[PDB]
Amino acid sequence: EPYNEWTLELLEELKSEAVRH
Repeated sequence: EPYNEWTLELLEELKSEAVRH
């Protein structure tokens, strides 16, 4: 489950955007 840390941290950038808007 190496991708899990890649996608999770990847969405962390989407949450900031959602949190940004």
